[PDB]
Amino acid sequence: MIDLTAFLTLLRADGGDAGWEPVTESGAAVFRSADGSRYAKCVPADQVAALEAERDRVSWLSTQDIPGPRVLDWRVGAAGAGLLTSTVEGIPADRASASMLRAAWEPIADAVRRLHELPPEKCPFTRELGEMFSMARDVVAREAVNPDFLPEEQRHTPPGELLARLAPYVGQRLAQEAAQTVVCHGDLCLPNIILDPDTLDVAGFIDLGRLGRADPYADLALLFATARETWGDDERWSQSAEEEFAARYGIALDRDRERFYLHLDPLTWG
Repeated sequence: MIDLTAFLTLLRADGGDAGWEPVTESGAAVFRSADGSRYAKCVPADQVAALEAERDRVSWLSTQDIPGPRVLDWRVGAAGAGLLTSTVEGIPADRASASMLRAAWEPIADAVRRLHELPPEKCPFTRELGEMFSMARDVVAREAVNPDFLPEEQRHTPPGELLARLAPYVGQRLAQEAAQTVVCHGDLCLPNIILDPDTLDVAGFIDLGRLGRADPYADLALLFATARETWGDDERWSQSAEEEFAARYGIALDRDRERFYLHLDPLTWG
């Protein structure tokens, strides 16, 4: 159960009459102010370090010339913590029509490239494969994988078996990551890219709690898979979309490497 009352106590503490309401997981909850201008993410006591980690990522990114939220407040008590941030105004890219996403496609490549050009050795944060693979081992050990996050064809397969398909390739993928590390967003699905509703450029990134060094495919795999849902029955475009993104961003496609991250990601949540 989501600790609604404890979380709303934190959010109400300043007396602003902000009309905080939940909008949307493992005890964490996201709230929005009535005017739409502020968001809050709250977590129970045992998740505070992960939320503090997110706070730090948002605040650091605000110094990096990459568009994203600002931290407005950080609140803690016995029942957990709340992270209050500014809204990144615009339309989440998963809500874009296919033609809108197409209008934003090169702008997204360019905005992601800029993020991925931050010098990775200067980033305070990591989401490298050894950490992520260790997180998946833990989720799988806890039998906590949500099969709805898996690719359709995997949803009826024991997650320990899915993990075991990836385990032999950790070394190879670590070598690729070492050779081509970037500062990844860390959860680069379409919902986390906000588009300007008039220009269809990128307004900013949200949900930065996994930001850090990683192979760029940790991001590109999720972006491409979630955009494939938008391209739908348009087979001519769905067959070309990724090649053109890659050409604009400046990377060679590597489908095995992409698929590895596509398949790892769902095992890491929960």
